[PDB]
Amino acid sequence: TVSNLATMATVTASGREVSSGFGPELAADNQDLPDNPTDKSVHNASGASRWSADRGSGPWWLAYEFPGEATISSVNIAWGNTYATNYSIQTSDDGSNWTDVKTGLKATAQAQWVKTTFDTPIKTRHIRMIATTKSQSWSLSVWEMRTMGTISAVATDPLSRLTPRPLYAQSADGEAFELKKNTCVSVSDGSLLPAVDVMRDELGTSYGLKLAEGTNCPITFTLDENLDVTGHVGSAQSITADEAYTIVSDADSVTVKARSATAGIWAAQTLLQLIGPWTNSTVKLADVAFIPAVNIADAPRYQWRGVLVDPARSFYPLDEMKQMIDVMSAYKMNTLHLHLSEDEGFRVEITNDGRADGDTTDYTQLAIKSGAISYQSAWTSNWSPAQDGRTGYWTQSEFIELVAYAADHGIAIVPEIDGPGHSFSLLHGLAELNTGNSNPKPAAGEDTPAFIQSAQGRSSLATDADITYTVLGHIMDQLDGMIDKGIKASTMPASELKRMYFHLGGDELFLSGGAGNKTERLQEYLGRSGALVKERDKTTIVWNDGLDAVDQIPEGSVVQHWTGNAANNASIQKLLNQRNGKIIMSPAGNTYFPQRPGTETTGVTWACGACTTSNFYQWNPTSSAGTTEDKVLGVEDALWSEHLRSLNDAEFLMYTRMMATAEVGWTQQNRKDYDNWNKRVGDIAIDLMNRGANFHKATEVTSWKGSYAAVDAAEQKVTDGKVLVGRYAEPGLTGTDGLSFTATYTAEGGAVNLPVTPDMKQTYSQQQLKNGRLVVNGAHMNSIVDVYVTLPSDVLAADSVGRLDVSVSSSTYHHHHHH
Ligand SMILES: CC(=O)N[C@H]1/C(=N/OC(=O)Nc2ccccc2)O[C@H](COS(=O)(=O)O)[C@@H](O)[C@@H]1O
Ligand SMILES: CC(=O)N[C@H]1/C(=N/OC(=O)Nc2ccccc2)O[C@H](COS(=O)(=O)O)[C@@H](O)[C@@H]1O
Ligand SMILES: [Ca+2]
Repeated sequence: TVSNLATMATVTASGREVSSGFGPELAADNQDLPDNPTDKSVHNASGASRWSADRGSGPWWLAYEFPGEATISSVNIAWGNTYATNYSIQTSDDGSNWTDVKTGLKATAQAQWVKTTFDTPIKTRHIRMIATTKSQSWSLSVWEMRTMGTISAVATDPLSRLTPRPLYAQSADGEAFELKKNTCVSVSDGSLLPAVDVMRDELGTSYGLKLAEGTNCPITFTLDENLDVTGHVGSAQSITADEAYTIVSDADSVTVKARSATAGIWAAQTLLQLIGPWTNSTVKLADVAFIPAVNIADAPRYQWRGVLVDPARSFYPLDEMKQMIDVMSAYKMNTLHLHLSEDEGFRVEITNDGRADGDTTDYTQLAIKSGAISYQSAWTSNWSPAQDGRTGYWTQSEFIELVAYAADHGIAIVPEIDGPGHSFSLLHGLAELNTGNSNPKPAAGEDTPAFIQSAQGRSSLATDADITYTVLGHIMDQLDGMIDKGIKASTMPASELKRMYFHLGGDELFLSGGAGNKTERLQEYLGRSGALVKERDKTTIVWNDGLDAVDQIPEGSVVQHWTGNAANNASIQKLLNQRNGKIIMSPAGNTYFPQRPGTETTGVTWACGACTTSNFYQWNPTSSAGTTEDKVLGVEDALWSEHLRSLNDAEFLMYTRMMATAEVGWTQQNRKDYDNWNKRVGDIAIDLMNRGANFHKATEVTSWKGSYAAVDAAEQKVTDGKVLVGRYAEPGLTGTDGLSFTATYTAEGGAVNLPVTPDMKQTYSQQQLKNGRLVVNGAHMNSIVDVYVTLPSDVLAADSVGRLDVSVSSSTYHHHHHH
């Protein structure tokens, strides 16, 4: 049973003819047309039950806000003596961002009912008529907009942004918690200060929040090694309680309990999402930050939630690695897998300190010789950038700082030194490694083999030579030492952050050719290498295509699955079922970021054609592995850098598909919903534009939205009356002309239109090609719009009195802001 929901709506319009009568609300009073409605004396009676709109260029719009979720079957509009000749009906969840539901609507006569039926009733909190053209110069006339449907009295859910989707979250009773400049934070333990620093690094710049450590503060962080959220874990659900946290907030207090220092950071990242997608603003905003009153109990399905980053094909400087860590942490990723060595590079300094007795190998040449090679454009005849890979390596100091920064964001480092294949950087770097059955051999009297095309995919370390395992052993110790120095500096506990795993690789031995005995090479190498890991009290990881050595690697070893169907992989099932192993899932088609993110893009096509956010979201790692939940550690995205030459171009591939993997890592199988996730991307995107992080503007995402934030104008330089008062964030702007910015000045003395200057440093571009080859940084997101007004002179030097009125209008966005 439907009804005209107009009578309980809060009505807004683009404007109105006269302040006296003909107000927008008179479209919403559910009154049947009067007798002789076309008569000037009926239509223009001072009390006629119709909206008379503003004049000017338009567009003219009439918007209803419903006290709840409306289910609308149809919209019936009784047009007056001036009718819309072109108009649309749009919905909004937030009241600022409008989506077309029906376009190409026309009235064709005065006092005419035009009925728009939805083939499926639409659920929304807002509906609006927007008209571009009308039948006369007279104000547009609406006797009635009847919105026929049912209302459900459900409030807006301020928990609706949280990604990943938490285990339990509900609104709590009362007003939200207001953050003031002096709001301090109390911690039960010093290992929770990294959680508070994460909040401080964002809220410091954005809202001017010091968040000083204090005693008896209204925001508390309590470490509780027994914190129990299993009350919220259904029979069909599964968690890793070590990363469990609860948040209970109200108008006076925010109470965080965390099972670990790691979960403290998770709790912090949830609070930052709740505050909103402007917390990473680079300018102090004018609006106050709120934490809504909520009740959260959260923990991740999977304990292993990672990204493989490959600097080996193309180096990433430390500052870029930090920028990836920030966004990994923001989505509660807890593992940074460093593929440090390849056929085309070694990316970390290894010194000659603390070698075994008898070991005179010069390890300094590894970085010196193989840090100065990279992926070669010329050895591709495709779309790959004209530029070779970035050369270089992290010094020991930088790598330690890399570890400390990861740790302070709750992310552990897992090193990979890939062998016995994908090992050419090791043979090119160390003369001593060129011995035994190593492939290829150096040329006559050359102590290292040449970096030439013929080496790629044919590398093998000497699986039969002692020196291979001596050198491997020394690299593991140096990595070990630098990671321990990294964690120490972090103040995070070694007991959470020191990941006792070493990744040996074992993938694609001799995929392009080589010297034969592929299986014998694998079994010997991963056997002996496996023992190096076991003796260092670590668990071995190998790629699934290395499980020729399934019997040789230690009991309880881990496979990282990436190629084929793990569920029907005999060697995977034997390791899981016969050798108490475990699995990390990185099936290419769901986790490999170089797989092109869309059919409009240029990139790798073999896994799916385009592996979209659907391919990254819509899979069950445990079912895909064909094993039981207990035997699945979790997941890893893979950033392989054959074709990657900048952070910007990496971020294009990483985002927002990484936020899908984060949800696969963390959220319960039965709380997964792709459409629900898809809806949350718009705010994810607003936060990314604030971070200055790039992302693919994927066509399957339907939640691309705009957002306005007032700037704290008192912190801004006035230059010639001109000052930054606002910022507008929307993915995909090729310019600002589609937006109309207006501002008015008034003091407590003297109404005056101020000149607005919208300033967007950069426009949105998709991938650009030159001579068939990807241009580096071709694909980039438009900037956030800096909204400047020019104040008059009389008001350039008037102390603050001056409240400002800023309006932003597009076909798909409207906001009026006031402070
Ligand atoms: C404020 C108002 O009522 N404006 C309406 C209007 N203005 O015209 C007059 O009121 N003028 C007038 C006419 C007769 C005697 C004395 C004065 O006319 C607009 C056009 O309406 S229509 O001809 O019926 O199409 C109307 O849209 C304005 O709201
Ligand atoms: C563990 C891993 O992924 N190894 C390499 C890799 N695997 O090779 C393939 O992708 N195989 C393949 C390629 C084309 C046709 C048929 C099979 O791929 C990584 C690159 O990933 S991708 O660009 O998304 O393909 C590579 O960097 C790894 O060394
Ligand atoms: Ca009416």
